[PDB]
Amino acid sequence: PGTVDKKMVEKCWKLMDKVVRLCQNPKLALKNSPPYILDLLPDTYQHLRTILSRYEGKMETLGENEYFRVFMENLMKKTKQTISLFKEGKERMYEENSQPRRNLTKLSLIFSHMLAELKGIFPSGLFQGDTFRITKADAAEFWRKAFGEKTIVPWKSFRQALHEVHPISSGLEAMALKSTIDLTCNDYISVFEFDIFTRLFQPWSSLLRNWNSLAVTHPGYMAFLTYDEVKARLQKFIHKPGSYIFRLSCTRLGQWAIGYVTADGNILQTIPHNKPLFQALIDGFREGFYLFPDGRNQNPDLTGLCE
Amino acid sequence: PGTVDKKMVEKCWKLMDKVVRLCQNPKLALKNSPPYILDLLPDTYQHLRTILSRYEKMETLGENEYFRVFMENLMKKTKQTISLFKEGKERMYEENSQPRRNLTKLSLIFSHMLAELKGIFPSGLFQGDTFRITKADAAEFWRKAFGEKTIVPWKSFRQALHEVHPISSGLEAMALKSTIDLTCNDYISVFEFDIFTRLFQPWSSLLRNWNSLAVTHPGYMAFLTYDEVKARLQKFIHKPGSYIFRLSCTRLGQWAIGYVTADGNILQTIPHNKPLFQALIDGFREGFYLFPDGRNQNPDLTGLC
Amino acid sequence: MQIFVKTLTGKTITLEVEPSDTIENVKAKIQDKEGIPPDQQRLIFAGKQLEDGRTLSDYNIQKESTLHLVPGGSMTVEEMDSWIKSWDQM
Amino acid sequence: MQIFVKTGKTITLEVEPSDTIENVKAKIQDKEGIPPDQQRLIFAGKQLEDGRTLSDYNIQKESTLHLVLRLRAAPGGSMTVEEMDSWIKSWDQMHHH
Ligand SMILES: [Ca+2]
Ligand SMILES: [Ca+2]
Repeated sequence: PGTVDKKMVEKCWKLMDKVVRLCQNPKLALKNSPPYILDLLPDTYQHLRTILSRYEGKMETLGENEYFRVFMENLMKKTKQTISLFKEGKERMYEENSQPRRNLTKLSLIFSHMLAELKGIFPSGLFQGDTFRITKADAAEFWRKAFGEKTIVPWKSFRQALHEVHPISSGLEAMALKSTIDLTCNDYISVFEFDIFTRLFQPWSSLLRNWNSLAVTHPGYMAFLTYDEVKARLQKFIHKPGSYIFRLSCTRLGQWAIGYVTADGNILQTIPHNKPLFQALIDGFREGFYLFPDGRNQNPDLTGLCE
Repeated sequence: PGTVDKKMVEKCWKLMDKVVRLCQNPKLALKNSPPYILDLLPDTYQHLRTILSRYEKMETLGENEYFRVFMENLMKKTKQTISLFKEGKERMYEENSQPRRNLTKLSLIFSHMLAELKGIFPSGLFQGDTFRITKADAAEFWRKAFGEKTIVPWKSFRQALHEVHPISSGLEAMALKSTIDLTCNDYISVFEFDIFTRLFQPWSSLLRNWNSLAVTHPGYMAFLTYDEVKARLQKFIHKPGSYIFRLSCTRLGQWAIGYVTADGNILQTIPHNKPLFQALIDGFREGFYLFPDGRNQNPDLTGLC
Repeated sequence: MQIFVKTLTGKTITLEVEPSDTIENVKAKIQDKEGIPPDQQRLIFAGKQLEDGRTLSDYNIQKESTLHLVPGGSMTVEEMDSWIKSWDQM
Repeated sequence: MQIFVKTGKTITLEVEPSDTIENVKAKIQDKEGIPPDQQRLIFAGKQLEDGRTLSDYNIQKESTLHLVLRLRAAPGGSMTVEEMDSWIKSWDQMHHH
């Protein structure tokens, strides 16, 4: 990760504008719903302009910060990816079912995550990474013992430190995990990505079992969806009361949301109330609300995850 | 439960006829693919006719325990279908409707019932007491628990299985029953047991295999036709390595797989002389079976080895 | 014999049952007619919640009887749904 | 540094001698879409290993590597993939009435 200066920021800014102009092609018909790249990139620009404003006169201090160097490096790469995606994709960028368009959708989520991370670490344009409050006490004590006040660590270091407390059984399991926790796809784990992951897959004591049971082996899991997409997905099961799905929100990272079909033909969305998601799923099945994940007749029994 | 005289077979035939007539409604627009209730009910009539002619004593055939249970379920299931149409009214002609969904479910059950009857009466002659369970370890369990029996009540089966493969809760037992009780009659026949232990082999990890394939695997699609497998994967035609796996109502006890190739084709195959989960492990390692139902995360079934 | 079940919307539904039918069988009949999952159903008759394992003649429920079909600081379900919807405001 | 890989339509990728063999198969995926695990890459009579780097194989600029798609196991007497697919399709044939 190389030192950042004004020239690099100006470079990234021009690359972001070209991605914007590419995404303004009317042949794209980009949906006005999150993640919305036409807002995210201008918002990333405006937040970077704010950070620089805070560090005017101490620009040497901002440019050596490890988190910031890794971030700008990743921002440049992801914009170059997107430009190249349009170049290689040609007319297929305008068929939604295409590999290129699906990859644009993936990159729009990544830009959303990067902006949320950057605002988490630079709340008002000031670096606060070394004082980031990790939400779950057990997870916070893990990060402090292993990494102290560090804001970001290489993936290999994170994997090694995690393995000591939660063994990772195989390189296969390791790459599946990295895919879930490395939200910004930069081969680092920030304290922010760690906070999100451990909020989603609490309690810490069974972290990887929670993650496998919810993100890998559960057919009701839908990854990132909007509110509207939850309704559209359940619409085919509108007359099967008890059909349900659960999903992530790119506007509220670290939060789970649930959608379910009522007995009277309505789709409602809710969150787990003061309890891990798997407990809400266990309770919802027993109470007759969450019976058929994505409409399916068989439902994972998460009861084994309780202690 | 009760004995089966000729009058009862004639009642069932008449109920089947009324189901056939209800399902001949043009407004239904029944899909021409299995399970096809308009073939399955006449085929069921015909095999029953065949059975009756093998026994021209009818006292003997009417006392047979499996045949008593089968005929009771046939009468129950056809009456259920008839009520479904009367209760469902015009909703029967809307595909997303609970009535129509239930008709689809019943069409599969009639398919399973005919397959089972033909399995127990292969040439119209009762052969349940000599039925050959395919997997050796499964057969030894059935013989030690049930001897030469062809059919046992669910409670008896659950209790015998729990002695060998503990069932942890009432919830897990009800989920298991939903998978193995194909004909939905609260009994387990030796035929249903054969199908289940073929699908969820090896016996040494039976319930773990069942949970990992039919409950907690998003690639599992339960019963689909070949055409329906292509339709499901069409969304992911440009995502090589997307795959699903499924059951065939025409070939019970057989797994089939569909996957997207690197060149935009959808191919269908079966596990080659190996449990389904080993084919899934191998297919992931070789780059063919990467994205179950297009999902980025793929269950790792290695722990089952 | 027939009995009646009054739902929360003021709807009276008519079931055909037997005195030996369990409360679980009744809820299954209600699902058949109304689509309500049995675990979402609570039945009340003559001041008592009806238990799943017990029968109709256990509760002395006769022909043409009528049964009734039925967190602090929390959001209502509608308020919760509206809130989640607003997460996606642009 | 640059190099070429050959459908028969030779493609061009930009890499340094320090990038690993896994990354080369990734750059192929950005252009051909093939998943990396199905990709087999030959360089002068041998199939390179996903571990050893480009400098670890003496790959020089303007060189060429042949791309061969890995195939599903073809044990003796197996059906071909098309025969297997046609068989499964015929499971659903019907003669009505
Ligand atoms: Ca990261
Ligand atoms: Ca059965």
